[PDB]
Amino acid sequence: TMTDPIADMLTRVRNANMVRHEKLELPASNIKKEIAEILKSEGFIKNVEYVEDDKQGVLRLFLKYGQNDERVITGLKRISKPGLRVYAKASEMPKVLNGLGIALVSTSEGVITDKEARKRNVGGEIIAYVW
Amino acid sequence: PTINQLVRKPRQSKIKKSDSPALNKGFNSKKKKFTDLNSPQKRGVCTRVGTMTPKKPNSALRKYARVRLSNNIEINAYIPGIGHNLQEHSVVLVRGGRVKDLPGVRYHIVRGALDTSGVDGRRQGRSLYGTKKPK
RNA sequence: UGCAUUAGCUAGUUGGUAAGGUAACGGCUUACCAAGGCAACGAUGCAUAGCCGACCUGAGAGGGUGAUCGGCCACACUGGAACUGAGACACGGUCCAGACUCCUACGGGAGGCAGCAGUAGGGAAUCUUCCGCAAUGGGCGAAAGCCUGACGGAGCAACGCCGCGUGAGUGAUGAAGGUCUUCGGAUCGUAAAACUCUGUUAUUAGGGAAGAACAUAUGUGUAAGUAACUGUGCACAUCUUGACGGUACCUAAUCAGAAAGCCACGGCUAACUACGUGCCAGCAGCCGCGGUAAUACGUAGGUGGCAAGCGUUAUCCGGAAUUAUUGGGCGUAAAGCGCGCGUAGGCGGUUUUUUAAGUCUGAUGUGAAAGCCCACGGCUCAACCGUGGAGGGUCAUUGGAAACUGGAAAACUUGAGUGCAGAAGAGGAAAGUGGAAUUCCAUGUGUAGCGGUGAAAUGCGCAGAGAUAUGGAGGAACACCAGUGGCGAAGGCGACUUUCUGGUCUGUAACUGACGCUGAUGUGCGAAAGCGUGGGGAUCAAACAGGAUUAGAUACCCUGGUAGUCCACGCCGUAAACGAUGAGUGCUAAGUGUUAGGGGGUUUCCGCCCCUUAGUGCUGCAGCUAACGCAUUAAGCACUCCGCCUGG
RNA sequence: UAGGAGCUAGCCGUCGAAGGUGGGACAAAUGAUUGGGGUGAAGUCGUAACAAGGUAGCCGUAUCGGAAGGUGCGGCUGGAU
Repeated sequence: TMTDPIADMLTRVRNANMVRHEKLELPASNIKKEIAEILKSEGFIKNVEYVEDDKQGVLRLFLKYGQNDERVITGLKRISKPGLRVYAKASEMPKVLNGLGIALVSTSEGVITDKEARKRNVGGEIIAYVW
Repeated sequence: PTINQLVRKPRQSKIKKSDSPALNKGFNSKKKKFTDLNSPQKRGVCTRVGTMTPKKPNSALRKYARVRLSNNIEINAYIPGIGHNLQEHSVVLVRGGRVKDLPGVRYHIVRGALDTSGVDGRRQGRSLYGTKKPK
């Protein structure tokens, strides 16, 4: 159900930030935590705290929100399943919403990121529409 | 509806019903064929006018027309105008329209085609005809 | 090719080896190969087909677009054999069938519109049995020629327009002008006569003219020059040339000259109120009006929106994304499944890691017209034409490499699969708990209406109908356990001792590694009305009887009673089976008392307090739709599938 | 004599549009034929249902009905009393 934490856990989190619940948990991962690490570095939240267990353990979350009790989590989504993924390459990739959007990241040629490849001509990957 | 198991049928819009069988009909008389080629030139024959013993309350005293053009095929149409020579054996042409205070009737018969009368009672709507087109 | 209210398709078949023959190559036929091969990739078969651009155009997405118009196939009286031109089944080739045509003097001969016009014809539409090769064109031909019905032209045209079109306002507002009068002079009006300003288009009459040049046409002679001047190219240059032009350009000849209609005068239709107009005629678009006060029917001087102007007809779209990845939902509304149970699948949770195959190719040769950027020329503006760059910045061509993947090596675990109490079990069934009045009363009787009933008669009434019990039996048929409870695929599931306690079920869950929902498979039934045997008229029960309301039955009424009712052998695929609301991962402030199963404290005297979930209900946050109203358990929220329908 | 093999003159099997035969399929007229709806005052029936439509009852459902209507058995609220 959690291809993305924004898939099913957001059912909890979208209210949890309405009620200022600024810390939560997540399945253990390295790319999933990486993208949230990008977002917390951008300053969405405080920080991606780390895993307690090894295999699908609880990565801690620590969700800061807007000082005005605002939330710019404008939807993030994916379709991963054995049967649905990208057997397919960002040797070129464009952007949407004039660079405000920043979201999921997955490929294989040479390490940059979604927003860290906006200028490369070997781009990244964007899903969300932030503004 | 899904997308990946939607490959067996796309998620799309819908289709058309029947509309005006006479506007776009033809006829091939070679081998009892029945054709269609989308022309306003399709004909009939001048038969009838009347009604029958009511059940519903629609009040109107105006001319009915089972009345049509050269080659016979039975329809239900309208004869516009009061002065008319449409009793039997007439040929005409037809266009569309409905003037108010007329129940449900929705076509016409053009004036002065082969075998009909002309328009008399309207003198302020004067300068029509648009093609042989002076002032 | 598209299409199952077109499905099981096919048989030297499934197209190598040997013989054969295509410039090439074969089951193309033959000695061998398997019944194979083809499959709801809807093969088979039906329908259809010359194909692209073409246009219009939805916000972009990008697309439907063939008439023309361009390109690319096939056919040229149909057909069949052969010949053939290198190739032909030949737009104007033989034999022909065929078919008709004509001829016939009969003896036999053939013809032969799909070149392009018009012929009969038609139409809304195709000109005109149009011009000539003038030019250009090409096939054969030095030279030269023709075909031209190629080519270009001549007419046709709001099919659709276009510039000019309608030029001058000054002095009496009244020199003259009248929809609507209990008229005031304003008045369609310094408009108006007569023209301030004038001489374009307007017709015009010819000087006429360009265009009218291209193509050779002449040896003077050059190049090829062959042994060399030469025939052709041609420096000469003899000056041609219209399918068009004594017309254009021009004098200005010309004069305020030779050139403008719509629904209405209806709210929305802005076009004024009126009369014959009294829902009549009839104008009549959303909708009207009209009935003695029509604005409106009819009519009108103006009169309105734009002018070669006026309204429609078939197509697409604006309208209206009211047609939805982009840009629809499905309770009611356009739509959400008695149902659930199921294989492929769609999607089921992943945590690491390698490739460069795709995830705005690098940069360029690089790009279809009415259609990728600008420059253009002509267009009376236009009407419409074309031209170059940009050739793109759009394909090809070169690239290899994240934090997904296809591929490659590991494991993990929520969506999957292995203890437990077995509580309730009505899941759905397996043995017991082992039988009466109502049917006669034989013991015994005692009576007229029991009755059917609104009230009554019928049925029942004399063994004396209904009667009595030790006694004399059974015909259809075995209500505890009582709240907002437990189960099945459902219809549904009810006596209990029991069953499997299957399964729910919560406390433990002892554990390998995605092992599931919906969905090809397939799963079963679904209640009754009715449903294929004894019962069954025993009860109930239609029908009948027989009764009658108050001023009405045979009906509300029904015993006798027609079946039927009903159980020991066959079910349908229907109910308000309704959740009008399909079934997986999880929440939506949450609360709520509680069945189950647990942790328990306190143990109570089996109870008070806390955590608890499948639910149980109750409300209640968000959300929800128009509101009905739904909601921690949808009529919400983010990841699964299903089907429905976007007019009915 | 080509007589041998040969092809035309002669004999053994082939398809051919063609040609005409045959039973189905579709039609179209329609038959002194013939079923569904609508339609035009509904004269036919009460306002039958909507005010418990005059009696809340309903849904599958024997049932007859020129037409609004009715009686049988399983699930139901879509109800004033």
